[PDB]
Amino acid sequence: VNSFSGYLKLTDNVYIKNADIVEEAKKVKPTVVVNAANVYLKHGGGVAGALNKATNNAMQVESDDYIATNGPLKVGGSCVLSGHNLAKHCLHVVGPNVNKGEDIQLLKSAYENFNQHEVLLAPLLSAGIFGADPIHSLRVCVDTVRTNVYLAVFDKNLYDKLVSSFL
Ligand SMILES: OC[C@H](Nc1ncnc2[nH]ccc12)[C@@H]1CCc2ccccc21
Repeated sequence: VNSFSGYLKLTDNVYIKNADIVEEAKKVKPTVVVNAANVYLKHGGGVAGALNKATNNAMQVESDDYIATNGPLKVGGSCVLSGHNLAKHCLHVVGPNVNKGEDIQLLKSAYENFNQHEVLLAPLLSAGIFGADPIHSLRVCVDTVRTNVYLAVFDKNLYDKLVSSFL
């Protein structure tokens, strides 16, 4: 039993809600919140900008030190950093940005990172300003993640579309 509230069960291990991941994190303080990151951990907009702003830019400061030491992530890759005031940990996961010309097959690789964590609060990877088909992202999530994932989808209209079209 966990403290996630009001989620619609989709499969054995995947749950979904129409919510801002930042607000879900502020309320639940999960062990792991997933950021929809880019390879440079430059948290400008979307999920990343919203999470970072909620940390008063501490996420960005920590991320800049990470990159200075380790260099960029891979598309499809991840790193674990602090969750600051939002969660114990933040799993920064890089889904392909098809507006940047990146390979959609890497979306499965991106979701595989979730399997290293028993429970996660996560956004829909590669959706939104990352440009991919959100129905596709949800399908890849369900078919790839085996651990318990609570998906927060900000946009009400797309949430309604995601639920109504889910197979
Ligand atoms: O609603 C669309 C959804 N954005 C969010 N989902 C949940 N909490 C959120 N809080 C702020 C935004 C946001 C998709 C998922 C990945 C991504 C990256 C950039 C923009 C949009 C998106």
